[PDB]
Amino acid sequence: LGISIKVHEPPRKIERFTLLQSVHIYKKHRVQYEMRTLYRCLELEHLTGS
Amino acid sequence: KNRAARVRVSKGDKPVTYEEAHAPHYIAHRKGWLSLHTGNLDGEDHAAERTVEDVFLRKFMWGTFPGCLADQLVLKRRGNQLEICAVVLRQLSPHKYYFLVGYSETLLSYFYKCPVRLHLQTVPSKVVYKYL
Amino acid sequence: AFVIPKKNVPTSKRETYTEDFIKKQIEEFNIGKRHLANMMGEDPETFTQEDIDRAIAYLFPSGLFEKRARPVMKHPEQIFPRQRAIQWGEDGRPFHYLFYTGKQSYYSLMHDVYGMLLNLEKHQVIGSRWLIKEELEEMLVEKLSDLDYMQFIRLLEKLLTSQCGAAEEEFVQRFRRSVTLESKKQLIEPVQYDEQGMAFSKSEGKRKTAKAEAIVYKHGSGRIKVNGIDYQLYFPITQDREQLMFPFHFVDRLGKHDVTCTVSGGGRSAQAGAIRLAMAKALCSFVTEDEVEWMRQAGLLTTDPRVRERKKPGQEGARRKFTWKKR
Amino acid sequence: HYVDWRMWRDVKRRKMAYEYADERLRINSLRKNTILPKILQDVADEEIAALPRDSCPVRIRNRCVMTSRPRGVKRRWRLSRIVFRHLADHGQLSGIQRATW
Amino acid sequence: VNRDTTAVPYVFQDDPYLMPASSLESRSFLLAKKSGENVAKFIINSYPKYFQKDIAEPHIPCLMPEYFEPQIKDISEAALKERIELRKVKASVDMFDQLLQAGTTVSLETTNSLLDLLCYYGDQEPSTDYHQFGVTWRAKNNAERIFSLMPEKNEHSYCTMIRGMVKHRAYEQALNLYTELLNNRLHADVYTFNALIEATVCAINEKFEEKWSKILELLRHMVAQKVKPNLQTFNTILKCLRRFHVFARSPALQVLREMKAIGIEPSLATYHHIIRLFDQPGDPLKRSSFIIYDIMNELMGKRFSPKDPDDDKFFQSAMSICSSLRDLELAYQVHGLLKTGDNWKFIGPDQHRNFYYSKFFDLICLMEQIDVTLKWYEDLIPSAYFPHSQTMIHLLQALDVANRLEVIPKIWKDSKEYGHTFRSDLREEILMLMARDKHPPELQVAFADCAADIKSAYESQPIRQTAQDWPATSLNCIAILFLRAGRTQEAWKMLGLFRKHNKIPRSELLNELMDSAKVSNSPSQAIEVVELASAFSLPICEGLTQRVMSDFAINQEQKEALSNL
Amino acid sequence: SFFTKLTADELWKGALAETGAGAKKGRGKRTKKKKRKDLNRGQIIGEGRYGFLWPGLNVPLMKNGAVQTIAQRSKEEQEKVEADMIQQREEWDRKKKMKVKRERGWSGNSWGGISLGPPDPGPCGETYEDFDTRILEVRNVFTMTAKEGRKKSIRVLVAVGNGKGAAGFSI
Amino acid sequence: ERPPRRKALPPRTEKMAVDQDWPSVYPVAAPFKPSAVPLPVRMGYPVKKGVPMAKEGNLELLKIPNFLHLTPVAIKKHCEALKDFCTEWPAALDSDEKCEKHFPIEIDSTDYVSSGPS
Amino acid sequence: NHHTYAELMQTLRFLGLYRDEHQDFMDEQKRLKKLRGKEKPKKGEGKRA
RNA sequence: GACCUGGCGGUGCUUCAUAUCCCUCUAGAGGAGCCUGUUCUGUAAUCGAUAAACCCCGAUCAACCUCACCACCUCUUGCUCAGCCUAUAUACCGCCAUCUUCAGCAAACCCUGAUGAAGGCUACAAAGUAAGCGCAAGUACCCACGUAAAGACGUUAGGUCAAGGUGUAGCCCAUGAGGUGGCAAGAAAUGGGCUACAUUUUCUACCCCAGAAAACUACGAUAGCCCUUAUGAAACUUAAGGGUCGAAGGUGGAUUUAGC
RNA sequence: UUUAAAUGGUUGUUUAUAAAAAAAUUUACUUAAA
Ligand SMILES: [K+]
Ligand SMILES: [K+]
Ligand SMILES: [K+]
Ligand SMILES: [K+]
Ligand SMILES: [K+]
Ligand SMILES: [Mg+2]
Ligand SMILES: [Mg+2]
Ligand SMILES: [Mg+2]
Ligand SMILES: [Mg+2]
Ligand SMILES: [Mg+2]
Ligand SMILES: [Mg+2]
Ligand SMILES: [Mg+2]
Ligand SMILES: [Mg+2]
Ligand SMILES: [Mg+2]
Ligand SMILES: [Mg+2]
Ligand SMILES: [Mg+2]
Ligand SMILES: [Mg+2]
Ligand SMILES: [Mg+2]
Ligand SMILES: [Mg+2]
Ligand SMILES: [Mg+2]
Ligand SMILES: [Mg+2]
Ligand SMILES: [Mg+2]
Ligand SMILES: [Mg+2]
Ligand SMILES: [Mg+2]
Ligand SMILES: [Mg+2]
Ligand SMILES: [Mg+2]
Ligand SMILES: [Mg+2]
Ligand SMILES: [Mg+2]
Repeated sequence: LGISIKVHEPPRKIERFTLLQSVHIYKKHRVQYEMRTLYRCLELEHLTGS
Repeated sequence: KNRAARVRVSKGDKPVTYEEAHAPHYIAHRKGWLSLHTGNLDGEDHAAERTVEDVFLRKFMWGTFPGCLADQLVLKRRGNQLEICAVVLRQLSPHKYYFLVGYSETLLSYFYKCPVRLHLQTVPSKVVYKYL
Repeated sequence: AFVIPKKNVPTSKRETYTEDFIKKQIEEFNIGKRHLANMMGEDPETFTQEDIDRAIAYLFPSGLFEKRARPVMKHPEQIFPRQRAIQWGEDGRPFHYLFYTGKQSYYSLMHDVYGMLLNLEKHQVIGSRWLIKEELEEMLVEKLSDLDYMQFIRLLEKLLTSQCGAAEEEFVQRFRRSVTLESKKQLIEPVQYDEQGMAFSKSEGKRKTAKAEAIVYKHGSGRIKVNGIDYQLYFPITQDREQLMFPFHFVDRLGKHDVTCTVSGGGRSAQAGAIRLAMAKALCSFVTEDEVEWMRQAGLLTTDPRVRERKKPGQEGARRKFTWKKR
Repeated sequence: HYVDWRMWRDVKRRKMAYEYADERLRINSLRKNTILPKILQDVADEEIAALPRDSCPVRIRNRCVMTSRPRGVKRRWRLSRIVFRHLADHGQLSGIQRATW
Repeated sequence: VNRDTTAVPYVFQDDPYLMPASSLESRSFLLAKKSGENVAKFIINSYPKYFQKDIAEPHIPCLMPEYFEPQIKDISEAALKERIELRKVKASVDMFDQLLQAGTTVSLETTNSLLDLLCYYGDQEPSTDYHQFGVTWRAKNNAERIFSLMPEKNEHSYCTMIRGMVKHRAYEQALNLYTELLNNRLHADVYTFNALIEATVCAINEKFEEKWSKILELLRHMVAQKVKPNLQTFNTILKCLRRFHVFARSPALQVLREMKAIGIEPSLATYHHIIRLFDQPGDPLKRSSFIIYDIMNELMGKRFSPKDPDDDKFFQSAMSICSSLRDLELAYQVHGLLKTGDNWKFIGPDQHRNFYYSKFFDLICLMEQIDVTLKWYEDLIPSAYFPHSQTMIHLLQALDVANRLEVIPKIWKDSKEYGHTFRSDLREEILMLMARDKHPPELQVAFADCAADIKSAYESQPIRQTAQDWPATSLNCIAILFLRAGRTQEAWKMLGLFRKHNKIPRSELLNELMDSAKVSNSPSQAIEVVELASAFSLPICEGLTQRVMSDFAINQEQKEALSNL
Repeated sequence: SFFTKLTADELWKGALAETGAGAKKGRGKRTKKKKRKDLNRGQIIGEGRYGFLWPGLNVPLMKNGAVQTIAQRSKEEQEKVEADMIQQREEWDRKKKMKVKRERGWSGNSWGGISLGPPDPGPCGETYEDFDTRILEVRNVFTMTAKEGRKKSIRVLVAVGNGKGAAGFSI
Repeated sequence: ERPPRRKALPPRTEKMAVDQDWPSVYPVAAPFKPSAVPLPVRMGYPVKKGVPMAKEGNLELLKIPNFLHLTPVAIKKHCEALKDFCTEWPAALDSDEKCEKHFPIEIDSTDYVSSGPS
Repeated sequence: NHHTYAELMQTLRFLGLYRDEHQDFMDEQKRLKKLRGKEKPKKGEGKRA
């Protein structure tokens, strides 16, 4: 389409949190989950509204 | 010993699918996610409402197609659309499948106020990954 | 008669791939290969396996960490396990005189090497590694024991020790693989020239969370600027200034270079370590090859991998446990 | 059809608190300043205290929407740790995996 | 993007088990899906409470429950208007009566709206989700009773009453009401005049000349009252003029010529009525030939929009005439018009679409080169329609004429995929064509494989539940195809079937069985050939036996052969 | 709550208690050992308590060449369907209650002298249909393991013969 | 039963030519259908002495958001049809400095595309 | 809205369009308890008085 | 009587343990104050965990609510085609502890012991072949290191009917539901943690070249008391800040924890 | 060859067969007449 485009990768964000292993007691034992958010940034330039 | 979502060894006669054979520590290593939406991305909203909807849909489809589902659902959300991908068996007559697809797509579209499509893929029998 | 509940079709049902099945899979790959080239708008006749992999990656993007679980479109010969052919004909007579051993390929090879040694007796390195066990089994398409592997290598070694002809040496080289030895020789950075024509080298250094960039000038008075500040003002602690002296003192070049370095992250000691590494690497451009090796053997060119270990759940620290109570 | 009577009591509290939120905000504003006369602020103190007890927002409890567990709930999903783990360990929560590092 | 020829229509599930495999499954699979949607809608409107939580932004009105019951319970004119808007014929009429008994005033407009509702539906409730021949108009109907009750009757009240009567086949009563309309010196609208034209033609069984005079008289009344004719005025004339098959042709053309002069542009429905009038069962089709050629020249490259309810019936009628004239170039022009712009949407319902494509593909196979016929075969089937068993026979005949019989095995495979595995006519045609003449070894082998597959279909017939029939020609052909390919073992088994089913083998099958035995040089087999033909008393057997006796026959067998006769 | 309902497989696994401490080391012996019943066996898709007839699911889609519309079985008609369903269940249940007459061996509860049928056919299309098998002894032998303690094994003596001189026995 | 159980037709990839117009098969985003994609693609961690699972009934391939509707051929055809909607950037505004001189003010706004009913 | 989910799926079960495996399980158990005599008593007219 | 298998032996020999058994290395706990559990006692006034494998444990959390407790009052087809945190974790699913800081479990066969319970290795080889599971390999994090994760079969009828579900038994004008108010203390003992006893210290500036302090006005409370503020409808109580106050404590008995 | 080192309530820790079945829809317009 004739658009000037440049791509870079912003740094990823990893959010982690901890939960108990057992339903009852056994506090020392945990399960750790995470959600990874990866990024890509498309930078377009000099466009018209249409 | 850990228990979560682990099909335990039998006598080598229990057929398991590929999803049921992989424990939770493989969910981003060997198997993927059964639902893909944006709720759980950083800075995104409405993770809670998406979760309740997914739980309901998996229950709805299990009871609406009793004995037909050959594996777990794959729920896809793109913008306003919801797409349910189900691997079913080839036992129920095609007429009954078409009726249930027209019924479930309409009923679910009115319940969650969005266009819903159901994409069925039929298999002769349950795909066995291994015998545990 | 009490009927013992009979067994169903064997559940294990180990999958065997007959030769006709493989042939049908090859035909499918060739047709699919032409479809994939048609999808991607490329020439069917020059579509390679590296183009197939690139197309499959784009069309079926999978982020699964393990690459063996990702979608694959390879030649059936590379996918399906190599399977031994039928070892007997319709009459039932096996095709090999050593069939009844169960290791006809292994023992046939063992027989061959022994025969060669007999004839040789009657007639009379660093790069190459002896073929490992798992890879020898592949050649023979038979399962071997560790002690079986040892015995084979002992004969092969015995064959090399004795004088050998052209034929015998070629036979051994079938079972020798190539080892590419990594060179532990430091890479020298290019000598650049600034606007004024002064020769300088630039390198990077990392220590814990500190990252340094050092510009070492070929000629100077011994002036080190850290983030635009004189080094003694930037590093008031003596130990930190001793770390900056070590690279230049070790090569007897104190007072002969100017340094402009930028450091960020980490604490006072990590930053001095990161600068020490960046300066040593850049200084390698202005010393002799032998001196670069001495610097490497003094620990001046290695990135220190020691980084803070994470704290585990259910413990006090990375290693520190909670107080244990027997009762 | 709520999980238990406890969840049902929280449902009613969230409903009553919603209905009275504007009135409570208006009366509370009269009390949370030093500008208005203390005589007026004392009458506002009585008026907000006379509102139904279940309109008080502090009485609302974030219970698990699936099991009604009053503790161990993750606010983003509104699920108890047990229910969350059950859905996460089966690969049914988009983008949530076991963390190793 | 373009249509994918390998796929069935997008409405169906794209799965080999769920894809429709026949023309009937095509219809039934969609009807089943529509039934599911109706059941869901029935539940949604039965229990609105469950579907009242709106989580959509922006709001979607179409995805909300529908409420069909009147929510105004007061007895008043304003509350009555609701029941008319809801189309509650019985509730509205009952409430209007109660309103009249109470003595409150009902506006003329509200009364006219009630008459519109009552006249259109014939005082019968419109069909709901859940709770042809003859005149539907009834003398004791609510419309008539209310019409008399009206204190003031304007032009619209009479109009809607006339239109209602004609819609319900009360032609004579509608004409009488128009006479009353004229006695009151009230002008009729265009739509009333269009209904009145139909009334005069259907009412009486007079000859064309009298009916034509009546129609022309209404047109003169229309002009006298300053009423401008619309497109429907002329389309009803042409539709009415179809009963008088050969008398209305020239008059019908005059009506068309009048349209163009006035400025009313003929739609697709207009030309549909004309070609149907001109295309009656006559061998010459000389007039029909001229009309269709001229109509197509006018319509070339014209994008159409829906103007008349009969616009969807043109293409099927145009293609039917092209098949009768057997003009392929004209058919390509008709199809060309269908494909321009958005004209493809006028093909019509499913049964219209199937008829159009059946007539079109049958004409291609007959009148075009085989190489182009096969391209049309691939593009149209199954993506456009599912073929009838008779169209496969036409394609087989086209392949025969072109001497391209290597495709016959493929046609059989496709036929089985399109629901013609157990069609007797198709199975007999394929076998006969394959066995009609001798072919090279490779083609003979392929025909044997197809014959073996056709044989399995005969063996696995679902008609077996009723009765299993093996036609004589089919059996003979299968056996000959096995013998020519060299599967003598399989052919020898067929010899038992002939006597089992009491099917007489042809002489060509027996004469060719000689070589099979001679090459083997097994006199025992040679006698078996003689034994069977002797059972049927075929004259060739006796003369044949003597030749076999000369070539290869055991002495003991020779004596027995003669006595068996 | 609809969200607290589990599937049949989970409900039966809990109720049956086939895997538990009670079964590890002959701990709990219960004559009233619960048996699994598949409750989807006789159920037809589209059949409910209200008795609606859904065209294309519960009933045929087309009748008399015309698409059927939504209908509901009358009260008395639904009663018959419900009564028949109860009768079908009772009949199916009756079949399971029936005890097949087992030919007893030397004693009522003894394994000695009970026929095991013909030996199974060999892999190479080999058959022993002439031979008859009869149990001679069934013993519960035990060994002791470090992990589990008493490990129960079954020792069985069987004889085989064709009745024409060829006979053998094995453990 | 009057017939036997309904048999599934053969997959329609067997009718596809190797020079077809693929964008017509996958015009829009759709789930992976093994019977419509003429590729012997396999996926799944293989068992010992095993191969990745075939595509039929493969739920891992169904979980992927595939790009079969966005092949390079389709994207180029799509963009040729979308050129009519575009307007030309003013040639005068070559550089950012030129943009600032003629248009001193800059307004930043953000639009967020998420998946869901709202 | 647990009322909507529970009531919708109960209506769909009575209509024949949803199979509730759980509810089927507790209907069989409740049926076997009547044959065993463990039936819920009449309210008010209970064992106690 | 004689054996088989296992366990155990203050049982032999040999080789070893790498934060590990001893010797050794560093900082701690047991002494003081305070915080927070538990046990006892107390209260009209929850429950569960409670050698290793309980004791800042279910709780990433109790002023009302939460709540399941107590007192009083009220309701009876009841938010639910009811309900019950009523009994049974010795009926169970689910999720786990533990050996495991393990490497074994094992179908299907074959052979040995005269065809007994059972047993099955020697490589210059003598009866074992072994699918599958675990280990391993791979993968995550910064490497191929390390750390995570993983860790089968079984052991302790180990933990959890109080996450939720559920078998059996029990309650149904009450063992169900709702409202108001209220209890959650310390004679005593004890686990874990926090802050200290100071000069390698205390205060200020600074963030490492300083000035002062340094024993009855020193070091030392996050305690007590008073006041203010924050949140809340509600604070003697929860938190924060200020003022006042300046106590025990002077390096800790037997014993004991962690770290390569 | 080589210090001393006692105790642990009662009863409970092992055998008879396995599994349902179903049913179809039933190939190609428009129109009209009396
Ligand atoms: K022993
Ligand atoms: K201490
Ligand atoms: K302490
Ligand atoms: K219970
Ligand atoms: K006892
Ligand atoms: Mg663990
Ligand atoms: Mg530490
Ligand atoms: Mg709260
Ligand atoms: Mg007896
Ligand atoms: Mg202490
Ligand atoms: Mg307690
Ligand atoms: Mg207790
Ligand atoms: Mg209270
Ligand atoms: Mg309280
Ligand atoms: Mg209670
Ligand atoms: Mg237990
Ligand atoms: Mg590693
Ligand atoms: Mg670990
Ligand atoms: Mg591992
Ligand atoms: Mg216990
Ligand atoms: Mg307990
Ligand atoms: Mg009570
Ligand atoms: Mg201090
Ligand atoms: Mg203080
Ligand atoms: Mg306040
Ligand atoms: Mg002081
Ligand atoms: Mg004693
Ligand atoms: Mg004892």
